[PDB]
Amino acid sequence: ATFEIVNRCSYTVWAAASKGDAALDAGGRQLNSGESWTINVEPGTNGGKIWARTDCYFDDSGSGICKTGDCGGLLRCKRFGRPPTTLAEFSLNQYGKDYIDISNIKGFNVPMNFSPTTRGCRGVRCAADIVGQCPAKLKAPGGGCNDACTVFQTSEYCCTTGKCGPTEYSRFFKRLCPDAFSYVLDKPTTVTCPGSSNYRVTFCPTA
Repeated sequence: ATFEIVNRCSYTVWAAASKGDAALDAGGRQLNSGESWTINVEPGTNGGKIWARTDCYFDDSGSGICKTGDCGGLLRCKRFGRPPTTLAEFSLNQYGKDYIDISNIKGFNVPMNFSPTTRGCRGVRCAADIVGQCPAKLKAPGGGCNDACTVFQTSEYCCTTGKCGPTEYSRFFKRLCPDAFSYVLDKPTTVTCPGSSNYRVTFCPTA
């Protein structure tokens, strides 16, 4: 499957793509404002994620630090990134179907649109100003808006027992972005697409 990753933000982001134990394609790349990066993701990939990282410094060996989404200090991510990270999530060719979603379960750093470039399903978007509106206790100094599990580490926020309800904090993410997961047991906003669809992830889709 082909993913075009487009940075429409006015600032540079460092895109990342991983399935948790391995990079997807190169795993990460700088995207200046306007730049597009096309990656190929193997069919049948389960649990892939794409996200943006902000305010990164890397040396010539690809080692460094980012203020949001850092994946162990590497330009080319092999693992998932440190919250807060708006997440494009996908499982491909699962019994003939692709499944995509946007998740705020690990917080929010960059607005995002996640849309198919082929026919047969709708896209999803979380483009509200969540950082600007972020509750005081969830604000991340590096930028972005943390989820409550990351901040407070309770069974309720993290849904550790498999039973949990919405919270004041999850309802904040849900109010601004209804089409993104706001907590683990949120009513699913997953979109079902034809197997082997292709996609575009756009950072800062509106502004």
